[PDB]
Amino acid sequence: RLNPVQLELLNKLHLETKLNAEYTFMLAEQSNWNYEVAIKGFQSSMNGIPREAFVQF
Amino acid sequence: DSGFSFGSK
Repeated sequence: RLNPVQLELLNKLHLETKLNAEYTFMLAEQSNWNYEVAIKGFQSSMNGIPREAFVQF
Repeated sequence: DSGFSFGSK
C-alpha cells in the first residue's frame, strides 16, 4: 500500500528522525505528510516517544 | 501501540 512518494518520505523520515519506521509512519501521518513538519514532528513531541520508536535517534 | 503524536497538532 502507500504511494511510492509517501513511502520514500517514510525513508527520509526513518533516515532523518530514524524513530523507527512504523512509528516514523505514525509521524508521516501525524505530520500531515508534509516533511519539514514531519522532521520537526519528531523533533517536536520528543518527550513521549519511547525507546522502541526512538532507535538511537 | 499507538495514540502517540508528533508535530504540535
